[PDB]
Amino acid sequence: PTVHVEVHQRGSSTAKKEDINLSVRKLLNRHNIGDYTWTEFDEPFLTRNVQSVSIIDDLSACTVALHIFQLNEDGPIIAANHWVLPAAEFHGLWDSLVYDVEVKSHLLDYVMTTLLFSDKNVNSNLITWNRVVLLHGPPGTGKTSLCKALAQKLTIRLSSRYRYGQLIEINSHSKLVTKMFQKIQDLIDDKDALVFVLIDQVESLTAARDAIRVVNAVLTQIDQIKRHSNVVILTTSNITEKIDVAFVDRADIKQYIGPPSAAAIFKIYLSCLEELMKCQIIYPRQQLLTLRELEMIGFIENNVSKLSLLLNDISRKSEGLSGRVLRKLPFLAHALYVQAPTVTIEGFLQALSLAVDKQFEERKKLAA
Ligand SMILES: Nc1ncnc2c1ncn2[C@@H]1O[C@H](COP(=O)(O)OP(=O)(O)OP(=O)(O)O)[C@@H](O)[C@H]1O
Repeated sequence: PTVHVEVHQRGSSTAKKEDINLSVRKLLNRHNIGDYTWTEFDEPFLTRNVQSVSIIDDLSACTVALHIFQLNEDGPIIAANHWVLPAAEFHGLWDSLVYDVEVKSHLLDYVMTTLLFSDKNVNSNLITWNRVVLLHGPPGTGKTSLCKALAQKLTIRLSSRYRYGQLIEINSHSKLVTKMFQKIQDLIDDKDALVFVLIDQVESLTAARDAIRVVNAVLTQIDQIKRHSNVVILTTSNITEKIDVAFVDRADIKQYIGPPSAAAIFKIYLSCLEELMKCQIIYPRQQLLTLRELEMIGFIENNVSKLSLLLNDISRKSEGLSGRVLRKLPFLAHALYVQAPTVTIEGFLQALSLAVDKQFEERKKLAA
């Protein structure tokens, strides 16, 4: 039963990966026992070369797969943003996206099997696969982030097959096309690279419809690059119910992404409050309980539970908000209702509650 361990090698490190592979395995044998991350090590070679060793889904002998990676520090071809993968900009993006249904797992597995099928030359006339992915759902769901985070994950997890990755994010809002796709082809010519091309909000092309010619040229250019073994095409759409030309039939991986449920919201807020405690904007630090812990005490209210119960109740009246709004509310909370360097978590929860109420007042104003 395989167990994945992501090893973040320092940018300033010049050690061979084989040496890091040997150290990290020796460390894992020391401890020998859920998801856990190391940021400090007794051993100096690890201190010197590794920023984190993180175990991702209590046991010892499993088949253990390490993925050692080194963030490419400098970020960005216009109209296109370009990142070498793994990119320092996308570090932690994956974990920042909380979904209900374990969408991220399936999404990774689908594209994994797609790349495996590409790589072994499975006749697509006999088993259905292709290099196009469509994330659709309402705005603010994390679709674009999830594409970038998926590209990063795939690159980190397929280091054995590809030495590095590439992400080109075409901005829907925009001859010159042929120059930008010349650039992308030159990246693809390096078969050590796994190249991702991301077309944000594809519905914008059929909505923005000279504009006829610009669209048909991008289609023919996409059709040209999806012919290559090391290409994945990522697309998103904010109109989920509407069929679309022509990425709908274009995509053997379609995936709905919807707004967070009250459970997901709770985990989302927890990740925000943890960060504020880490940075000590919330002080002093208090323990917060998970929903599972609350459920184990029957949601009795006491000193351990009171504030976590209050957060749970804030999560419930946040239902309806998108994740974009949700990760923005702690900033609004702090800016509108604290406006001081430091606040107890009692005071912040109460600030966040007001902010939430303020969102729906604005919503109701947009209605009338
Ligand atoms: N499920 C979620 N959990 C945590 N944060 C989220 C979630 N969904 C959205 N967000 C926050 O909102 C930010 C922006 O979302 P993003 O713009 O990727 O969503 P989108 O509107 O679906 O994408 P686009 O409109 O560009 O196609 C994310 O980086 C994330 O911080």
